Amino acid sequence: VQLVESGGGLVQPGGSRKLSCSASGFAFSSFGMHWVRQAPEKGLEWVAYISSGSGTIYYADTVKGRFTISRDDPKNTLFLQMTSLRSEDTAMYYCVRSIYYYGSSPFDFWGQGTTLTVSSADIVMTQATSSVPVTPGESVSISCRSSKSLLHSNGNTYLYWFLQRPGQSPQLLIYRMSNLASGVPDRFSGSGSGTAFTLTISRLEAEDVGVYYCMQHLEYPLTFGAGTKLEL
Amino acid sequence: ELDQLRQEAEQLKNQIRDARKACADATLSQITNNIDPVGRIQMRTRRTLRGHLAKIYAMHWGTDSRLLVSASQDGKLIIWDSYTTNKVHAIPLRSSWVMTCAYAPSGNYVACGGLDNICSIYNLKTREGNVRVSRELAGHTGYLSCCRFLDDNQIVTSSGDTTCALWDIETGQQTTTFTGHTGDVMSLSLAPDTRLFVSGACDASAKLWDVREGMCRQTFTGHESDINAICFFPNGNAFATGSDDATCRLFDLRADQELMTYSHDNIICGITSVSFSKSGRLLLAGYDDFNCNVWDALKADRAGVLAGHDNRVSCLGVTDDGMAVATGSWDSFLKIWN
Amino acid sequence: TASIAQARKLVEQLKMEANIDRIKVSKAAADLMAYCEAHAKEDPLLTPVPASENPFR
Amino acid sequence: CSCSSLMDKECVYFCHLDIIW
Amino acid sequence: HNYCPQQTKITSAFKYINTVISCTIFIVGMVGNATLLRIIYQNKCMRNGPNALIASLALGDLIYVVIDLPINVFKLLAGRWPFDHNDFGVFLCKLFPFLQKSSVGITVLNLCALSVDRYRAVASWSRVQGIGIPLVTAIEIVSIWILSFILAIPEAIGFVMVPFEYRGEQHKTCMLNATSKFMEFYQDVKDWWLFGFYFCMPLVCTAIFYTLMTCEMLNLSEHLKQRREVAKTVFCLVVIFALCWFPLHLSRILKKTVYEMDKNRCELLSFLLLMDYIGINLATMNSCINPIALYFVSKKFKN
Amino acid sequence: EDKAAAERSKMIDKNLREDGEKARRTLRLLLLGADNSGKSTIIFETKFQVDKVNFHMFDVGGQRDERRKWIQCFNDVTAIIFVVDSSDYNRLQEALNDFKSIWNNRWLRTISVILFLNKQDLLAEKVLAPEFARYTTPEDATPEPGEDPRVTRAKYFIRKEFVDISTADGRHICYPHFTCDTENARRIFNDCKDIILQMNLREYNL
Repeated sequence: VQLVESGGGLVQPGGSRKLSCSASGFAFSSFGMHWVRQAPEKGLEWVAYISSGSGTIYYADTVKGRFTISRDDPKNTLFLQMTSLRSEDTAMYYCVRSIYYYGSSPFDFWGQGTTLTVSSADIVMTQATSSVPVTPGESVSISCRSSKSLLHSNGNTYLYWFLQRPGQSPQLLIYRMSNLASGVPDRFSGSGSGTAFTLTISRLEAEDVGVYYCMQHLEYPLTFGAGTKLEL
Repeated sequence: ELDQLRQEAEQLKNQIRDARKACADATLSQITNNIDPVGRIQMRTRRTLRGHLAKIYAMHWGTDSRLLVSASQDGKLIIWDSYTTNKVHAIPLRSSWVMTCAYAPSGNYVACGGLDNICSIYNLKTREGNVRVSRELAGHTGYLSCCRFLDDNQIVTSSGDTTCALWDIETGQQTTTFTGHTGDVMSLSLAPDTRLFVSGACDASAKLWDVREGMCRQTFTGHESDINAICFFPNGNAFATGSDDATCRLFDLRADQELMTYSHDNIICGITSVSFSKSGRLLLAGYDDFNCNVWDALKADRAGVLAGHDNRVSCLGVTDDGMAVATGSWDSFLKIWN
Repeated sequence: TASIAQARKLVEQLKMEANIDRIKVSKAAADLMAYCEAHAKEDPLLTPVPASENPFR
Repeated sequence: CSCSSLMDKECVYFCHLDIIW
Repeated sequence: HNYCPQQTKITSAFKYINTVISCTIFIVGMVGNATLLRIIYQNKCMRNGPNALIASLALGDLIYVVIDLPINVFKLLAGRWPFDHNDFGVFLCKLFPFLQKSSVGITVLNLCALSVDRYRAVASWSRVQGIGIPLVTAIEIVSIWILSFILAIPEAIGFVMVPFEYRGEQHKTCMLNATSKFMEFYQDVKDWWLFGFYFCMPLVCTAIFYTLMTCEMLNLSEHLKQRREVAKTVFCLVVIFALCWFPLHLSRILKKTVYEMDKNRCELLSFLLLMDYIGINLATMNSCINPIALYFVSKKFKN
Repeated sequence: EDKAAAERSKMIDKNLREDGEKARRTLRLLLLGADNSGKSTIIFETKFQVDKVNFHMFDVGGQRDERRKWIQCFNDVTAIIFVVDSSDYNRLQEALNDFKSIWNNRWLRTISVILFLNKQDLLAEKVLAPEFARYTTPEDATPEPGEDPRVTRAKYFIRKEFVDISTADGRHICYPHFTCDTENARRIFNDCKDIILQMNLREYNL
C-alpha cells in the first residue's frame, strides 16, 4: 500500500501539464481518489474528486471548469490535467484514497505528493488556537468551532482529524468522534455536540509533534480548518 | 462376553425415564393460561430487499442490529446494510454449494461452508480493501451445514460426519471433536454465555456439549424425525428446536425434560429455521410452505401468520436488540419485519 | 473390537449423565415466567416503539 | 356505415336497423 | 332510387329466438372470463409473462362482451338508440364503437403476441422461463394497448347522429359520416383496412409462426402424443378464430363490391343484415370459447 | 456520503447481473450412482462443450450415505444422470430401490432422470460365454439389424421394469435407455433439449 507521484517541477504561468500518480498494494478500482492542495505555510484545501468507476466527479468552486481528472483501472494510475497556472496555484499536491460504506475509514492513506513551482456561501470552520506551548507528559486538549452543525439526521457526524508530521505525508487519526482509526494509539479521543468539537490526548510523545487539521464531510465542497501546530 | 454389555444400557435408560417422570409433574398449561395472552398481532414488512440471484440457504446478524450476511447457491456472499438497503461487500465464493454462513461477534470475520467440506474464513477489515480468504478449514469428510463464531479466534462447526468440531483460526488445527452423534447433525446453537452449545441431529436427538470438556452432558429424544433447526432461549437455561414432522419442541437444560410442544392440525410441512425474540416470549419458526408462522413460547398460540415469500423460507434471524427480524426464502428475496 | 469400546463409552456417558442435579419442573416454569414478565415492557416485539423513537423509521 | 350523399333512405334505414361496426 | 315495394329487414321470429341465445351466451361469457381473471389474481403465484398476456386477452374479451352484447340486443329488440334526444346519447354513440374497436385490436394483437412468445420459447431451448413478469413483456402489453387505442381513435370522432325525414316518421338514428378529406379517404378504405388488419396481417403471421414452431419442435414414444395434442389444439384455435370473424368482414366487403343500387331492395340488404347479427354472435362465441379452451387442454387452472 | 455508498451498491449490482447472465446457460447436470458404475467412462467437475452451449456436471461423491439431506440443494437442476451396472445382478436390487429413493424423494419430483446403463458389452459377452423366465419382447421397440437376441429379451425386461418402477405422473418423466462414446455428449444435448421443451409447456398451460 503506497502512492507515488510524478511530474511537477517548474512551470511557466499559463502553461499546461499532466500529473500522474501510481497506486500499488490495493484495489484501485474499488477505491475513490481525492486531490488536496497544501499551500506553503498555509492550510490544506480540497481540489477534485473521482468516484469508483468514474461515475461521479466533483471539483472545487475555485478550480471549477478549469481542471479535469481521470483514472485508468487497467494500469492503476490516476490522471490529473493542469490547464492554467497562476501565482496562487502552486502548492503541495497530495493524492488520497477513500472508500465509503458502513464502518469504512475514508481518507485513511495519504500520498507522498509532488512539488509544483511557478515563475461561496459554503460550509467553513475555524479554530481559535494556532499554537500553544505545551510540554510532553500531560494531557493536551484543543477545540474547534463549526459554523453549521455537521450532525446529519442519519445518526453520525462527519468530522475528520488529520496528522501532518514536519516534512512527512499527512495521516488520519480520528475519522469520526468516539471511534478510533487503525494504526494509531488509544490516547487520542474526540467528542462533540454538533456546535463545539474538541480533541483530547492522554499523553504527548515526541513523534506526535505536528500540525492538526479539522475536516468536514457533510457537504462535498470540502473545506479544511486552519492548521494548529504543537511544539515542545 | 458382549451379552453382559447391553443389560445396564436399558437399565440406565429406565432409570432416566423413571427419574424424569418423578421430577415431572402437572404441566404448565394451567399456569401459563392465568396471564392474558398476547393474541394475534399484525406485522408488516418494511424493507422488501432485492438483489440476490439464487436460492438463499442461510444468514446471520452481526453484533450490531444493522449489518447482515447472506449465503446462496450462486457462490457469492453479500453483506447487507438493513437501514439503507445497499450492498457493503460481495465475496465470490470458490464453491457454489454453500449451506451456512456466520458473522463474527467483533464484525471482523465472516465464515461460510457447504458441500465443499471446507470452512472458508474471510476478513472484512483488511488493509488492501478487498475481501480475501483468511483461512480454509480442512479435515472434514462430510458436508458442513452450520458454523458459529465462538469468538474472534475460536469457531465451532457442525459437519455431516455425525460429529461436530471446534477450530482455532490462529493455528488452523482442530481443538476438540464431539463424536457422540449417531445421526446426521445440521442444527447448532450457542448459549449467550459462550459456555454451552446444543446440536440436533437426524436421529431426532438433541444433546448438550461443552466447549472445553468435550463430551455430551444431556440428551433429548422427544422428536420423531430429522432436526432441521435449533436455537437457545435468551435466558440460556432452555432451547427450542424444529423438525421435518411439523412440530416445534422446547426443552429445559436444568429440568432435562420435554417442556410442552408447538403444533397444529392445519400445517403438514416441517420446520426449517427456529429463533426466539429478545425476551423469548415470541418464538419464530420457518416452514416449507409459502407462509411463515410464529408461536407464543409460553402459550403455543398462533401469534402471526406473516407471509410474502413465493417459495419456502430457508433462513430466519432476530437482531440482538430485538428491533426487527429478517427472513429469507428460496425466491432470492429477503424481508425485514418490524 | 469397536463394538465393545463403543458400548463401554456409551455406558460411561450415561453413568456420568444419570446423577446430575435436577430440580422440579414447576420451579423452572415459574422462574421462566418471572423472567419473561420482568422484561415485558422492554421487548419491542410485544409493544412496538413509536416512529419518533424508532431508529428504523 | 359507408354509403355516400346521406340521401338514399334504404342505406340510412338499414344502418338504423343494423348493428354498429 | 326512392322507395321499394317492400320494407323492413328483420323477422319477428328471428328477433326472439336469437335473443334468448344472446342472453345465454352473455351469462356464460361473463362467468367464464371472470373466473379466469379471479384465479390469476388470487392464486398469487401465476404472475408471469405468459400469464400476463393471457390475462390481458381475457380482460379484453370481458370488456367486449359486457359492452357489445347489451347494446346489440337492445337495438335488435327495438330499432332505436338507448338515449335519444340527449347530448349524452351522442357521447355514448361516440364511445361504445370506440371501446369495441379497441377491444378487437388488443385481443387480435394479443393472439399475435402469444404466438410470438410461444415460438420464441420453443426456438430458444436454452432459456428456462420462471417467476416474474419480464420487462420486455411488461413494455409489450402497455404498447399493445396504446397502439390499439391510437388506431381506434379515428372511429370515435366522426361517429355522429343525423336525422332523416321520410314516410312521415321521425327517428333518431346513428351512423358514421365523413366531414373532411382525411375522413373521405379513410371511409373508402375502412372496410379494406379493417379486413386487412384483422385477417390479412394476423392470420398469416400466426400461421407461419405456429408452423415454424411445430416444424422446429418436430425437427420418443410417450412425448410425441403430447406434442401432437398441443399442435392440434393450437391450430384449431386459429381455425375457429378465422371462421368466427369471417362473417363480420364478409358482409362489409360485399358493400363495396355487389351493392349504386339497381332495384336490389331488401333482397341484398336483409341477407347482409341477417349475417351481420349472426356473425357478431359467432365472434362473441369465439371470445367465450377462448378461456375455457385453455382449461380443457391443460390442468393448471383450477375452476 | 450515502451517494458514494449508493454508487458502490449500483456497481456491485451491475457486477451481479454480469456473472448471472453467464450462469443461465450453464445447463447444470447431476451425476450419481453406484460405485461400480462407469462414472469415469462418460464434488467433481467435467468440462465439455457441444453446439455452442456449455455443460456443467456435478459428480458428488464426498458424502457418507442416505443421499437424502444434501440432495435438496439440487432442486433446480435441469436433469439427473442415474447410472447402474447392467452386467451386475446381485447388486441390481438395492440399485433399483436406490432409484426409488430418488424418483419419489421430496424436492425432487420435478426433475427428470436419465438412465445411462453401461456394460452392455460385458452382459453380451457373459451371455454368449424369476420374472425373466416368463416374458416376451415388445414389438414396439425394433432392435438393430445383426444383433444377437439372447440379450435383447433381458435388456427389454430391464427397460420394462425400470419404466414400471418409474411410472408407479407427468410433471417429471424417466428416459430409460442403454449405452456402452463420442455421441454421449450429443445424446445428453438431445435429452436436455427434450426435457427443457417439455418444461416450457408446463408454464404455457398447453
